Amino acid sequence: VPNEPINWGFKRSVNHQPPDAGKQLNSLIEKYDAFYLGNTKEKTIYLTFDNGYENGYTPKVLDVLKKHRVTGTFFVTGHFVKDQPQLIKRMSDEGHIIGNHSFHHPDLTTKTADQIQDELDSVNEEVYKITGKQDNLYLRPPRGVFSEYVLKETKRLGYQTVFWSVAFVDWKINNQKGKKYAYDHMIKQAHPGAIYLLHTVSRDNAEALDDAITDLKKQGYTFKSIDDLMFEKEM
Repeated sequence: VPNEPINWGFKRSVNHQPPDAGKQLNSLIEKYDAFYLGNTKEKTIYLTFDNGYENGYTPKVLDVLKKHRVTGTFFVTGHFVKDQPQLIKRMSDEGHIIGNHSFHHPDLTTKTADQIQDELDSVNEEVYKITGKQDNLYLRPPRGVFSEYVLKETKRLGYQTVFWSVAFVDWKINNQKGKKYAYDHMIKQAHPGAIYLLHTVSRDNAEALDDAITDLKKQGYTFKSIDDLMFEKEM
């Protein structure tokens, strides 16, 4: 209404400057409740993760975040929550934010309002069964696919749609390139206000992250959460 499919994408950050999705996406983003950047006026980075399934490394990622005292926002699917309740419980117990990546991870633009409501509510329902808690409502569309209609409808349901400004190929299981590949991207693409989208399924991703946080802090970056981002802009 319009329900024209749009893929979240952007020219990567260069020279450590925030990237720009274009005047077209920027407008849509403002029109509804959504963002891909935090406060670009300060040297801050916000870490987010997409979690659809487990490959053995999320516990180490949680250990790394705890070590650095950093808060992550984990966008989870129905499958992930049902397959890994203990990890879901650790995210909650250790101060992180659990975001909604939808139950079945469908292309939301192909779903009715009614369906969308169940796709999102069912994830919170299961998370609550596990934690007895419920975070502020954040949504990341599956495959980054959305439309004006999906934005309008999810806003009406109380969700803040969260995109990203830094992402790389750390989700290909048949070609896990190791620590350096991931670490170098996290350093090179860094910029003020950056919202990083990371996966936790690739070989050594936790170690790369540990090194990246260590060196990004050394550079003067501070890591804040998606809740901080929302509250701080509110003022």
